[PDB]
Amino acid sequence: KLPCRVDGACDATIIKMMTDLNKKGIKVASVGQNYLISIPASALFADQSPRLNWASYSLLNEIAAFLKQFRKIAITVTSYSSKYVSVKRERALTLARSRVVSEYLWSQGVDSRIIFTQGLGSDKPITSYTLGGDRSPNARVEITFRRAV
Amino acid sequence: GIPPSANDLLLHVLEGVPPPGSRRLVVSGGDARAWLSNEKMYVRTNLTILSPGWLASMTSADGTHAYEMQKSPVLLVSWHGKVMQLKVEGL
Amino acid sequence: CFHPPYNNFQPDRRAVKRVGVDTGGGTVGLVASIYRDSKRKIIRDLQKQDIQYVEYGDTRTLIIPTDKYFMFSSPRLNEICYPGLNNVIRLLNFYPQSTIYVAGFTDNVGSRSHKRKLSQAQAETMMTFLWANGIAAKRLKAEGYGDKNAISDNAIIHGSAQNRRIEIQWF
Amino acid sequence: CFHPPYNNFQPDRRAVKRVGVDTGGGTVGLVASIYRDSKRKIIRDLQKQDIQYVEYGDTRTLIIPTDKYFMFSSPRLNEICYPGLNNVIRLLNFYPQSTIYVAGFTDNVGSRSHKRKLSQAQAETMMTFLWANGIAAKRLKAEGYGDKNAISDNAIIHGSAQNRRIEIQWF
Amino acid sequence: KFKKPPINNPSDDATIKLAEAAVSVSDSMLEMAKVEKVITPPSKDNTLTIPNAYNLQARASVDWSGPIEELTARIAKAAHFRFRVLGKSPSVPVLISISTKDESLAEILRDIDYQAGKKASIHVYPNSQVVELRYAKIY
Amino acid sequence: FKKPPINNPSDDATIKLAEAAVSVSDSMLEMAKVEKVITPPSKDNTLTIPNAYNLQARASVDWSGPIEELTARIAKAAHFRFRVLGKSPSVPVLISISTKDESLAEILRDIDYQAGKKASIHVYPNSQVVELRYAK
Amino acid sequence: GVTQINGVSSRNLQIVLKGDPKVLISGFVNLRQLDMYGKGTLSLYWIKSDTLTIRAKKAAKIQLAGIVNRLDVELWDFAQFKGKYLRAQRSFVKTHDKSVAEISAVNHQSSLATDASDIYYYNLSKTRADFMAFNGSVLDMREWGQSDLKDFDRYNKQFP
Amino acid sequence: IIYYIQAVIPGRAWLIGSNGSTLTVREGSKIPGYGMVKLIDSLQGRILTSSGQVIKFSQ
Repeated sequence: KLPCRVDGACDATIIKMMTDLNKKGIKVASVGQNYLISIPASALFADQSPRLNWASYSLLNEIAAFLKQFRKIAITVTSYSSKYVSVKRERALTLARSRVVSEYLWSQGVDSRIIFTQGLGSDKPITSYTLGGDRSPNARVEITFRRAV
Repeated sequence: GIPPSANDLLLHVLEGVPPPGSRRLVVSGGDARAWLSNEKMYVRTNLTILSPGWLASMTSADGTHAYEMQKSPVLLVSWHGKVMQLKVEGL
Repeated sequence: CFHPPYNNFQPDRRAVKRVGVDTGGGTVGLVASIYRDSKRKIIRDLQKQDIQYVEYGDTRTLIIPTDKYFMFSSPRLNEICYPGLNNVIRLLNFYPQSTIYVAGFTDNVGSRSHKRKLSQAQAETMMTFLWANGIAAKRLKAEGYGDKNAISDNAIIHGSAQNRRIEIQWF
Repeated sequence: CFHPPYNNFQPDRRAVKRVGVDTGGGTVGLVASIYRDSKRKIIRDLQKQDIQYVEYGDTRTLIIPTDKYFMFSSPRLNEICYPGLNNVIRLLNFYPQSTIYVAGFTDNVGSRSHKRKLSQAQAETMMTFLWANGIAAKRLKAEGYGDKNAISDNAIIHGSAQNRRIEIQWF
Repeated sequence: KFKKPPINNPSDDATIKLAEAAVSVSDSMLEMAKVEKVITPPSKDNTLTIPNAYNLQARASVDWSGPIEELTARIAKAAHFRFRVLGKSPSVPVLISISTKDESLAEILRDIDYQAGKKASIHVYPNSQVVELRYAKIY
Repeated sequence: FKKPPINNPSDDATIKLAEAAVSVSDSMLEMAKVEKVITPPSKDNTLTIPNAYNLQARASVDWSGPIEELTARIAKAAHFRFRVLGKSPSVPVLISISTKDESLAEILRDIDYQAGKKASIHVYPNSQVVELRYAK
Repeated sequence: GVTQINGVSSRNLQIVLKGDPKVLISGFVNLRQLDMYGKGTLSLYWIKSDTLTIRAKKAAKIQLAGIVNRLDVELWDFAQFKGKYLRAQRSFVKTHDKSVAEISAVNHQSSLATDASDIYYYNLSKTRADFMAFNGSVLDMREWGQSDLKDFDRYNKQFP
Repeated sequence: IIYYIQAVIPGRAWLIGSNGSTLTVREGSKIPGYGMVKLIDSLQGRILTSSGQVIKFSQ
């Protein structure tokens, strides 16, 4: 009569969508009990504007379906971009991008308590090759959480 | 008419030793223990009891709670900001 | 052949033995050598052992468990697990220009000074083993943290077991 | 083709795609185009979605439900229901000289200032969506009323649901 | 064909009865709040006690139904501030219930401070980067 | 393709229920704004951090008893002098400090907050002394 | 040519430019319309108008400050409108390719950016409505450290 | 009486009063009821006076 597992969750399904996201190009990493999802900005937004494409909602649905498989308390969404005009414009752009991404994620049914959003601009790059625009590898959105129990 | 201070059996409940002469109850859905001695439950858990109401309460040094309350087959608790239920059997 | 205690700190001539025994083909031995000397085969062998590799951007990180690669509650290196250490040296040989950081982490059991001293001793031992295989001393730095920034929960058994580790980072 | 988010506010070339796909007849494609570009077909399409059209004398009125064409308790426009908005623009393109009045109405639940502010915000959002598609700013005016002059009873569920609306009148 | 625009999903009479109760509860609260505001006009705002600064403008959406201390510690840790507690915590716990969407951490702290009432208070010192929770001098 | 919210009020009774809940929450927030009374930070009667070099050392205190003994031990650990001005009552002032890693100045601030109107703690750093002053 | 005028008090003014002027006017001007097709720079110090219609075609620099009841701005390409410190109750702004507008709307704001254009606001209006077509963008561009900063309401929360 | 700022520029500001009378204020000038102006802020709508109060925008 008691439940036998977390409802709507399967380890084989978790492995399947992890492999599928890694083949598509969305970076999924797990160290200990911490989980990281890294998405390039070109696969979500337009050329340096906080407007989502219409075709990125399928990828956002896949990310939400991956996120429904775990139990968690807080999620963090952080945005990074590249240098275009000044620092105020890129910080505002990253904050708007994180706001829109977390708005759609909260609209979908993730069972979290708190979602934090920040945009850091271009303060923390991961690659010294900074020749591209939104095609650069260091223009991205990062989703971090910790699996609870 | 000074009211009584507390029940000193909650110290043994805090340590985890059941009261003498009591019987065990089965708790499902969370990390909690319960005993029944004199038609009252004694509950040892580190969660927060929300709905049914308790009569006496003690707290340990590491954050464990001990409650004295009347019998009920259900408990409403808050885990990490989320409200859920615990099932009590064997009453 | 190969000496099991670290091959006397000599560069192992692994390929010539296989291409000399695969003749009684030379092209088949060369194909086997160029397959087994690849970086992905070294990563997959380290994956068969209990050592984790993480690459993100231009930074690479190796995670090594002290519970299997050290003797218990000591800074001594466990000599039974020498293929993992040899594969670590083989993987680190592919980047001859980067700087190396090694860090030690333990769980929450014990005293603060004991945790700091044990982590520092294990970090010094791993840094010395890296130094003795050819890596220069100016490219190395070791640090031991306690239970400062853990990656799992210390209130559960498996999560506390996952927290005792050695981290190797390079650019 | 067609971009689902408002086609980048461009006039859609609907006829040439149909007469280019119905060739492998040109006359059959022209007949289909002149049928589907008619005013009555647009009115019946707006009847297939939940938008009501009332013509009486020389004044025309469109009734649009906020419960389906707006997100809940927000002045945000629901992007899923874009064919109804595109058909509204297509119907309003037939009268390039008239003036437009848009009004917002809610039910009786809430405070008076809250109802007035929500109606005003929804009216401004609908007027801005009309303005961004080509209609000049001097032909537009938006006003938000509360529960002032309702069309159904607010003491019943369906009648209270019928009262939350956007009214578009033109001459 | 004759039609009228709002055609939604079919409704349940239990939800109908709950809505009929909730409307009367809502306008009773509206009348009582109006009378209370007319009798007692407030004169001070908690902007002075809780000011904003940089990296308090990161945003959050929260649905929390538990005690105040863990949520305040999580907000402070996200805002990169130190956390301080003053006073003795009461035996009956101080319970809060927050359900918001996409607002700033200063506004979150102000709503938590207003919902705490006479039991606890929130102070923010931005020069030392300290979020402080103090309990009331009662019991 | 964009999806609707799963817990969306697509029902004509659930819409009314949810907007009634929103109005109730807004009215409760207004009532809380009316009833809450605050103090300005200029006249807040709480001891500030005396930011001397000897008072930034960490400490680990577990104590539940009189204020004078703990304050004397804190002054000895901070290498200050300690003096008392006033008269001890029949019922002593009881505080409770349980911290693992906290500065001595913050411990003194928490002691002064928990003492209330009965006693106050003053710190003089030029002539390094801690004064415990009772209320007449 | 350059022009520096200190003090104009007129109830009506209409300015149209066709070449490359560098003109600044001080005083009190009830402006009504403005069209630029050349390479002009114009700055007025104080205005008190009722309805302004601004059209910028090729490369224009306009700097206004004052009180305007209703403002309409059309930028076509390579045009910069610095309508900061010009508080408008009603604003309608349309920007086409590679043009920049910086507005200060107060009550009602309606903005459209078509393609690789930038619109910036500096005040939180009571009603905001922004639209993006190809690559344009509308940004908040506020301080984040001001002690009296205002948050979004139920009636202003629009997600780009 | 009380004053509110109407428009602001680097260098000077435009003020409106309760009676509807306009005023133009410099960095160094005297206005009635407030005293001496010591600072004019352009990024934020603040005019600091010698009496210890700030003229801001209307609400």
